[PDB]
Amino acid sequence: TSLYKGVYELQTLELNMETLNMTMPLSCTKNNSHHYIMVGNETGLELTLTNTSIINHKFCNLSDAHKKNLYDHALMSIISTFHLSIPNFNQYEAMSCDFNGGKISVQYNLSHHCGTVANGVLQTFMRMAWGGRGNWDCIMTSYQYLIIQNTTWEDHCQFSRPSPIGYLGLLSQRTRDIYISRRLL
Amino acid sequence: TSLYKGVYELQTLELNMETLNMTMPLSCTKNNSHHYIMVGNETGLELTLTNTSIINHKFCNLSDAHKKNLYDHALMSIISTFHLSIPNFNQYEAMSCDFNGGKISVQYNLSHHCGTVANGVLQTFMRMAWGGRGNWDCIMTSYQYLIIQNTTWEDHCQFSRPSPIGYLGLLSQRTRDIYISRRLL
Amino acid sequence: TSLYKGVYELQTLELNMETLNMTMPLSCTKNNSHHYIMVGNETGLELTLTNTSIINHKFCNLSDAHKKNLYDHALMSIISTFHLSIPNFNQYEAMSCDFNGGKISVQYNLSHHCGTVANGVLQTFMRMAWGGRGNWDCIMTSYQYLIIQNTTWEDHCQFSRPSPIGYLGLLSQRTRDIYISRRLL
Amino acid sequence: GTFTWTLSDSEGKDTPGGYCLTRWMLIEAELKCFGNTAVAKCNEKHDEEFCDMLRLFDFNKQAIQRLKAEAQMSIQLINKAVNALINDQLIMKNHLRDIMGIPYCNYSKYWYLNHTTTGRTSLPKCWLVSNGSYLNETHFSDDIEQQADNMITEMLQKEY
Amino acid sequence: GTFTWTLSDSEGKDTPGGYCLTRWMLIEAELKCFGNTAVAKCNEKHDEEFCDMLRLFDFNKQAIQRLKAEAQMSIQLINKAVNALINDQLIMKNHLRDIMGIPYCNYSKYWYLNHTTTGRTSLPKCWLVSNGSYLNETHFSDDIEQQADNMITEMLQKEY
Amino acid sequence: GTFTWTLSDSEGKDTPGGYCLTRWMLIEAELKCFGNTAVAKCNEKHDEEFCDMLRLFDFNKQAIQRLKAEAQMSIQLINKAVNALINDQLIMKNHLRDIMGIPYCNYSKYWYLNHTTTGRTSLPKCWLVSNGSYLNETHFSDDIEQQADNMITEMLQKEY
Ligand SMILES: O=C(O)[C@H]1O[C@@H](O[C@@H]2[C@@H](O)[C@@H](O[C@@H]3[C@@H](O)[C@H](O[C@@H]4[C@@H](O)[C@@H](O[C@@H]5[C@@H](O)[C@H](O[C@@H]6[C@@H](O)[C@@H](O[C@@H]7[C@@H](O)[C@H](O[C@@H]8[C@@H](O)[C@@H](O[C@@H]9[C@@H](O)[C@H](O[C@@H]%10[C@@H](O)[C@@H](O[C@@H]%11[C@@H](O)[C@H](O[C@@H]%12[C@@H](O)[C@@H](O)OC[C@H]%12O)O[C@H](C(=O)O)[C@H]%11O)OC[C@H]%10O)O[C@H](C(=O)O)[C@H]9O)OC[C@H]8O)O[C@H](C(=O)O)[C@H]7O)OC[C@H]6O)O[C@H](C(=O)O)[C@H]5O)OC[C@H]4O)O[C@H](C(=O)O)[C@H]3O)OC[C@H]2O)[C@H](O)[C@@H](O[C@H]2OC[C@@H](O)[C@H](O)[C@H]2O)[C@@H]1O
Ligand SMILES: *[C@@H]1O[C@H](CO)[C@@H](O[C@@H]2O[C@H](CO)[C@@H](O)[C@H](O)[C@H]2NC(C)=O)[C@H](O)[C@H]1NC(C)=O
Ligand SMILES: *[C@@H]1O[C@H](CO)[C@@H](O[C@@H]2O[C@H](CO)[C@@H](O)[C@H](O)[C@H]2NC(C)=O)[C@H](O)[C@H]1NC(C)=O
Ligand SMILES: *[C@@H]1O[C@H](CO)[C@@H](O[C@@H]2O[C@H](CO)[C@@H](O)[C@H](O)[C@H]2NC(C)=O)[C@H](O)[C@H]1NC(C)=O
Ligand SMILES: *[C@@H]1O[C@H](CO)[C@@H](O[C@@H]2O[C@H](CO)[C@@H](O)[C@H](O)[C@H]2NC(C)=O)[C@H](O)[C@H]1NC(C)=O
Ligand SMILES: *[C@@H]1O[C@H](CO)[C@@H](O[C@@H]2O[C@H](CO)[C@@H](O)[C@H](O)[C@H]2NC(C)=O)[C@H](O)[C@H]1NC(C)=O
Ligand SMILES: *[C@@H]1O[C@H](CO)[C@@H](O[C@@H]2O[C@H](CO)[C@@H](O)[C@H](O)[C@H]2NC(C)=O)[C@H](O)[C@H]1NC(C)=O
Ligand SMILES: *[C@@H]1O[C@H](CO)[C@@H](O[C@@H]2O[C@H](CO)[C@@H](O)[C@H](O)[C@H]2NC(C)=O)[C@H](O)[C@H]1NC(C)=O
Ligand SMILES: *[C@@H]1O[C@H](CO)[C@@H](O[C@@H]2O[C@H](CO)[C@@H](O)[C@H](O)[C@H]2NC(C)=O)[C@H](O)[C@H]1NC(C)=O
Ligand SMILES: *[C@@H]1O[C@H](CO)[C@@H](O[C@@H]2O[C@H](CO)[C@@H](O)[C@H](O)[C@H]2NC(C)=O)[C@H](O)[C@H]1NC(C)=O
Ligand SMILES: *[C@@H]1O[C@H](CO)[C@@H](O)[C@H](O)[C@H]1NC(C)=O
Ligand SMILES: *[C@@H]1O[C@H](CO)[C@@H](O)[C@H](O)[C@H]1NC(C)=O
Ligand SMILES: *[C@@H]1O[C@H](CO)[C@@H](O)[C@H](O)[C@H]1NC(C)=O
Ligand SMILES: *[C@@H]1O[C@H](CO)[C@@H](O)[C@H](O)[C@H]1NC(C)=O
Ligand SMILES: *[C@@H]1O[C@H](CO)[C@@H](O)[C@H](O)[C@H]1NC(C)=O
Ligand SMILES: *[C@@H]1O[C@H](CO)[C@@H](O)[C@H](O)[C@H]1NC(C)=O
Ligand SMILES: *[C@@H]1O[C@H](CO)[C@@H](O)[C@H](O)[C@H]1NC(C)=O
Ligand SMILES: *[C@@H]1O[C@H](CO)[C@@H](O)[C@H](O)[C@H]1NC(C)=O
Ligand SMILES: *[C@@H]1O[C@H](CO)[C@@H](O)[C@H](O)[C@H]1NC(C)=O
Ligand SMILES: *[C@@H]1O[C@H](CO)[C@@H](O)[C@H](O)[C@H]1NC(C)=O
Ligand SMILES: *[C@@H]1O[C@H](CO)[C@@H](O)[C@H](O)[C@H]1NC(C)=O
Ligand SMILES: *[C@@H]1O[C@H](CO)[C@@H](O)[C@H](O)[C@H]1NC(C)=O
Repeated sequence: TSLYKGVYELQTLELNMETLNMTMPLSCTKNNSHHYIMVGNETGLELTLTNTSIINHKFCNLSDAHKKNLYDHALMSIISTFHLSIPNFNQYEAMSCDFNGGKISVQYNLSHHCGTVANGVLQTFMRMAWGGRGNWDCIMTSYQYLIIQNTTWEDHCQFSRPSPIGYLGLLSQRTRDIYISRRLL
Repeated sequence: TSLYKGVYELQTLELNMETLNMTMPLSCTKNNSHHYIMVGNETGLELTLTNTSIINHKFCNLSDAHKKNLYDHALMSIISTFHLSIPNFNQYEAMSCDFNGGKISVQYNLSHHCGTVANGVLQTFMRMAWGGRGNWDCIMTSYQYLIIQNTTWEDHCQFSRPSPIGYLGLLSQRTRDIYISRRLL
Repeated sequence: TSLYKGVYELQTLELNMETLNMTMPLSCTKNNSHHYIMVGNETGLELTLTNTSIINHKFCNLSDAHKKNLYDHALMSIISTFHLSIPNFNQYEAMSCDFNGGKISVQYNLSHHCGTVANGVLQTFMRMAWGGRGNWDCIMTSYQYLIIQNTTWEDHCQFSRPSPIGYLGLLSQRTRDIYISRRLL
Repeated sequence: GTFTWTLSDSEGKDTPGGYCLTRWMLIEAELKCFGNTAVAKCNEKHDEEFCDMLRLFDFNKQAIQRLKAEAQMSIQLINKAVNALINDQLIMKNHLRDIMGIPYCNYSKYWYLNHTTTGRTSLPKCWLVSNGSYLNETHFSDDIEQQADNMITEMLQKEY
Repeated sequence: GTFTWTLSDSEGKDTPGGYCLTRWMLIEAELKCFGNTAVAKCNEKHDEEFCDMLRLFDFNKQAIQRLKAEAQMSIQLINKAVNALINDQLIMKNHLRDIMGIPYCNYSKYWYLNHTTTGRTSLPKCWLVSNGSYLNETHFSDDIEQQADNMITEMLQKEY
Repeated sequence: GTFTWTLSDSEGKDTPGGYCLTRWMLIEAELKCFGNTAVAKCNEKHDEEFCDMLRLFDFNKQAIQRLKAEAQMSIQLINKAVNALINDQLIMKNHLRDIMGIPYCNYSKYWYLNHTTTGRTSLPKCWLVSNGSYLNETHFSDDIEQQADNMITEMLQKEY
């Protein structure tokens, strides 16, 4: 097929990353709009770019979630890494959360010229999923909202192979581009 | 004694780490339950695993301590590194602090299956001291409490040689495994 | 001129760092007391060591600045890096801020023996500017105050060549020497 | 800092010190063994992606055999060891190449030059993906002959 | 981790693979071309300052030609890539040398030994500044002969 | 990034460029001098523990002689320079080996192969501790002959 020089051959590898389901979360997507992160073989999360909002309240009850430790620690760490890698995040009105019962729900409002929270939030989306008219490090999408939410595990990511690299890379940049909101911190 | 090949000899080194007392804090322990960190030749800290609590209030008056800068900066930085390396710390009820007069007192409640603050707190203990039935990256001890407190300097760590490596390694992982408690941060 | 061995010559380079004005902020100073940081070819900041205070209120309205996103993101990130690299910062009374209209104003009170916020603040000053009787890693200056403030771009730094290395190095140490002010964080 | 993890001994008769990938690891390709040279190549290199992946594989294998799965995830190990297993900014470099519009690493397919007669391999490197598709083998043929020349030179130098 | 950025191809006929600095880059010194050896020297070195600077230069050039300036700064790229372009603690080492009172790197002037006949160069290294002034060439003459010996040894070894 | 600190000149006649440990440094063993080769070995290595320790020793010596003790600690220097003196994830690797249950580095005892006739030394490496005790010299004898072979090969190659 692909023979180079006289004997070297372009044999390729397709690493089955499901073998890392027991230690690392894997990212894969279905139709370029439904991205997914699966941790273990029992739980995962939806990442849906859509015009429909499941949440109509501007709250994120994080300290209430930590008070009642009834959630999965892996998922909360995943979303913590996701939220600490958002470049120059400064508008807290956009983010909305739901954690009742241990469910993981996070909605983002991508409403807007550039220098918008939508820019950085899409940036960290493609930092994580690696699946995807904007220029000069500014990206715009017709989708008004994005939803992250808890789900069971299936094989519903035909479009993309599962990979952990998105989360491992996102761990690097957490708290890197954060703004100061208090002097003492 | 230990001769290899024909001329090479297994001569060994026992580095006197007290020579680094003027720049680096040194960790050494006495009876596998009293661990110590000595900074300089004048001040150090107790690390005692015990069933007795010296503190009966669930406070940590950190901003009050910073307001009245009457403490030793080295000790506060030591405990700051210790508290920022606790993996996935999420229950703030456990930690208790006392700083009146510049004294450094920190107590930890190791009450509990796994996924408990005791697991991560023992993890960072053996990250620091390097002196020590739990499995699968979960560790349990019969000791209910642990105490860190100010003390003078003596030679009371027969069990373990003093070494700085615990603190230098702990500096690496600070803020690495932290949970998000606010959107803006 | 400077000939070594028989043919090697000490030819020197003077890198014109203005060619990096479009991606990196450049640091240069005028009279050893007026330091500057220029980002782009349109905006920069004053760093003046002086006995005169432009600000007489002990506030830093950071969350108000993030609410009304009318400022330049580059300048806010610059000052964020500057404030997260201040070693062992513990006295918040000193720092004062003004952000009305997008203007960047930060004043520091260098009032005081050592172990003072002035020590670390001068340390990070010479971390950034690299332009400059104190001993044993303690530095004192007769100047009571320092001012950072917005300005346009000119060539007013005869004393020092513009360089980006101060900010790139300051990015390394951000959040490294920070004190814990809350258990959860 | 840099990575410090070392590869666990692999139960491959042909390759004593080199990580050998089993049937489960490689999709629909049974078992292949790489050798000690290819895996040990990046004990100084910070610009290779596949050997970081096999370090992740070996860390997972160690964590499974020598701890207990317990059916619930322990993210603690991976969050602590991620900087000790893989390079931290190689993913940044590939993200930047992706943003700019040059072909970037997929991190799923890796290509290598299997020496047919002897069975040696270069350390596999990422198959570039661009424009929403894999690059044609013609496009990076030059890189292929680059690696071929590298392999020949390294082998000849080490043999002497 | 460490730096992972690679130098973009430079349009210099004499130096195909080595970053060549144009007129704008060098103050009042027109254009000079370095070569592939000098620029590739620090693909393993973490203790050189000038090649980190030329990596910054090449990153800026890529960001300008292949994106749009838009007249407003994008600090995102530099904040993401700073660890992928330059070493993170070399600046720390020079800050420490400065605090202690030994001559530290300026990061503005760099000196190198231009071979007059052939035009090769050592990788330029920082001209030490102390006491508020540049060190006299007599003071670090020993370092100059150090680099001269290094260049001769490296060249002779590579040629053979 | 990686470490960038360089070893200060040591007042040892036998070893001009190699860090020599004085009486105070070594418990009950007077003074030993290592040499330039052993100390300079890890200017590229990130997997050695003892030379990081002697870099800590040299940093302490510099901080004492060229600053003032003042009788109160300055943690600023060590917190700034820790990444410039030692590797940041080697301690992580030894912590992981400890958790898994394989012998881990103590960081107190280090063993080396002193050449009796000539006085050369390998760079000392950590004496493995396990199960709450030091490993018997029989257990890691294989590693000892590994280092012996390494020393012989390196010496013969460098001499030629
Ligand atoms: O998120 C986010 O991010 C965002 O959000 C948004 O919204 C919101 C939401 O979110 C929600 O929230 C909620 C909440 O509520 C919650 O919380 C909580 C949590 O956290 C938790 O907690 C816990 C607890 O509980 C426990 O216990 C405790 C104990 O511990 C103790 O403690 C203590 C303490 O208390 C203390 O403290 C303090 C200190 O710190 C200090 O302070 C100081 C001061 O003094 C100063 O001064 C200040 C100033 O600053 C000022 O301010 C200002 C203002 O005013 C302004 O405004 C203005 C107006 O007025 C007009 O004029 O218009 C204009 C404008 O501008 O602004 C500015 C700015 O911008 O910034 C500012 O500045 O005045 C005031 C004063 O105060 O300052 C300083 C500094 O800066 O630094 C400071 O420092 O001293 C005092 C004291 O008090 O401390 C102590 C010591 O000593 O240490 C301690 O002891 O006791 C208490 C208890 O409790 O603990 C724990 C631990 O530890 O950890 C904790 O954790 O849990 C509970 C809860 O409650 O959370 C939740 C969740 O998450 O889930 C949530 O839901 O809702 C609400 C809303 O709002 C917001 O908005 C934001 O914020 C922002 O904006 C606003 C403003 O105001 C602020 O500031 C900012 O931040 C956010 O961000
Ligand atoms: C997650 O990965 C693990 C290990 O790679 C899979 O576990 C194996 O599953 C097969 C399925 O029949 C069993 O025969 C093996 O005994 C399992 N091995 C171990 C070590 O558990 C698991 O199947 C994967 N999850 C899913 C949903 O496929
Ligand atoms: C998402 O953001 C958009 C725009 O910021 C919000 O739409 C605004 O809603 C308010 C409240 O009804 C109106 O007064 C504005 O005129 C709307 N602006 C636009 C441009 O539509 C929208 O409400 C946000 N989503 C949610 C769930 O609150
Ligand atoms: C997050 O916390 C807020 C705190 O106010 C919750 O808002 C309260 O919700 C209860 C629920 O019945 C109401 O009775 C209160 O009146 C609400 N507070 C106010 C000020 O109106 C909010 O519900 C929490 N988030 C979720 C998802 O429950
Ligand atoms: C801490 O270490 C320092 C230096 O390693 C020790 O200082 C020496 O102490 C001896 C004791 O007699 C003196 O003779 C030396 O003059 C001291 N040298 C210096 C540079 O100070 C100190 O003793 C150690 N602390 C303790 C408690 O032993
Ligand atoms: C340390 O934690 C234990 C358990 O979480 C605490 O013991 C509880 O104390 C409360 C208050 O009296 C009782 O209502 C519970 O029944 C106790 N539970 C158990 C399991 O003992 C203990 O009080 C904590 N220590 C301190 C100092 O508060
Ligand atoms: C930490 O701060 C809290 C703030 O409430 C202190 O609690 C107060 O202590 C004073 C001391 O006399 C009492 O008069 C107050 O009534 C207490 N507050 C409340 C709400 O009851 C606490 O004492 C501080 N910690 C320490 C160790 O002093
Ligand atoms: C900032 O740097 C840029 C690029 O190094 C300079 O842009 C050039 O400016 C000259 C001035 O006449 C023009 O001829 C070029 O066409 C410009 N090139 C580009 C790519 O923009 C700019 O001048 C510098 N800023 C200032 C204030 O001098
Ligand atoms: C900067 O700090 C100095 C000293 O901390 C402040 O001067 C003090 O001001 C208060 C208020 O008038 C007096 O009660 C003190 O006696 C002053 N002390 C000294 C040493 O002068 C000064 O006010 C601060 N600057 C600002 C703008 O508040
Ligand atoms: C930062 O926030 C504080 C919040 O109190 C502002 O202080 C208020 O300023 C307004 C302005 O007219 C006054 O009406 C209020 O009375 C002030 N608050 C108090 C408690 O007195 C402060 O002005 C803000 N900073 C700036 C520069 O505006
Ligand atoms: C997940 O994997 C474990 C380990 O093989 C297995 O015991 C468990 O049944 C799996 N989960 C499901 C839902 O099959
Ligand atoms: C979401 O809204 C946008 C603009 O309102 C428009 O493209 C369309 O209605 C939705 N987007 C898509 C992709 O359907
Ligand atoms: C790698 O290529 C495969 C080809 O099918 C694709 O499914 C996958 O999404 C690609 N990887 C990424 C991260 O996009
Ligand atoms: C600590 O060491 C210093 C420096 O040698 C010395 O002056 C001081 O007396 C020592 N402290 C005590 C309590 O001996
Ligand atoms: C602390 O309590 C535990 C359980 O209550 C028990 O082992 C003992 O009373 C104490 N532990 C030790 C080591 O004495
Ligand atoms: C190293 O071995 C000695 C032997 O006595 C022991 O005291 C010390 O605790 C060991 N080091 C650590 C970190 O446990
Ligand atoms: C800054 O540089 C850009 C790019 O060359 C140029 O268009 C702009 O006019 C410059 N700004 C000023 C104030 O000249
Ligand atoms: C600022 O005040 C100091 C002390 O009050 C004094 O040196 C002088 O008045 C001012 N400093 C300078 C450099 O003028
Ligand atoms: C480098 O030397 C020049 C010589 O004029 C000087 O202007 C500049 O300030 C020096 N660099 C630094 C960082 O001080
Ligand atoms: C790759 O080759 C196929 C035919 O084998 C062709 O259809 C495709 O367009 C090529 N890719 C590009 C980017 O041109
Ligand atoms: C460097 O040489 C000049 C004369 O060329 C002399 O004036 C100056 O003092 C010298 N520098 C030092 C630090 O002595
Ligand atoms: C090491 O050897 C001693 C005898 O010299 C023996 O008692 C001890 O059990 C040995 N260690 C182990 C782990 O078996």
